[PDB]
Amino acid sequence: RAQPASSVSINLAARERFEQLEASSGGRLGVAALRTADGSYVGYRESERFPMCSTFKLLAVALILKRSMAERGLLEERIRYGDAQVVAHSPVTKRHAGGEGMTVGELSAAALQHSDNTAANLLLTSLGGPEVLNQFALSIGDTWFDLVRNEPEVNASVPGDMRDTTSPRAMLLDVQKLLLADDVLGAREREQLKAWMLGNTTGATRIRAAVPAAGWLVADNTGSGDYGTANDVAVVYPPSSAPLVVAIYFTGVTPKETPPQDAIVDEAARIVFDALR
Repeated sequence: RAQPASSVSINLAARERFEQLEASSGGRLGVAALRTADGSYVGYRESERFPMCSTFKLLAVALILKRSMAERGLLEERIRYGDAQVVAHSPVTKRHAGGEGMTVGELSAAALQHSDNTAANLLLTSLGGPEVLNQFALSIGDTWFDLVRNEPEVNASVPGDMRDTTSPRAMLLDVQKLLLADDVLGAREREQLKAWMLGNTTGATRIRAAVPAAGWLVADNTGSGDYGTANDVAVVYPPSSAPLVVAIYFTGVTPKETPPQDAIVDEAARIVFDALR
């Protein structure tokens, strides 16, 4: 797509800042960000593969929402599961194992608002597994998304492992297509997906931490993993402005036990907001 002349210059200036941040970081940084009003854009390693961690759950919930347009009551279907299926970082689903279960819509909310790993797994199984989700990615024009495992193994983020990866640009394009265009999801479904992502509670140290002033909203999707891995993909709603789309992936710090480098994602988002101001 086209961009204003200013965007070409600003992207070069942003790239120098991203290079310096990455050089300090111990790892590898990937960014794609778009100002939808005019097409201004910044990219850094935008077509490299990064571990998705649980950011795959955006496509999983989107596919279920697409199917719910024809399958009435899909979101009300109840799924039951045992304690043995409750994996790490499952703050909602751990309360409803056994006879009670959760509906598909409740699982979608838990996955998108609390990064509930078991919820993501249950939705992935419900839709038909990783290969079916990859086919959905391809159907929306995403040739990079490549899910192989489920949680917690997807979060392993081993440096050099290309399984369970996507690119920042591919995810940016997916966020735009699923939330800001009408070719995949209907208007009510886009609104529900947006409402779930606006209510995410796991993003306070990432893109949300970088917003420059009060009055901004962020509809995001985080992922976290081993080797310092911290990701955040979002639509950002600035005051009196058309939306921005921001996809940040960061990974690859040894040792394995390095915690997600949220502060790097925060700073990358600050560079983005400066470039797109």
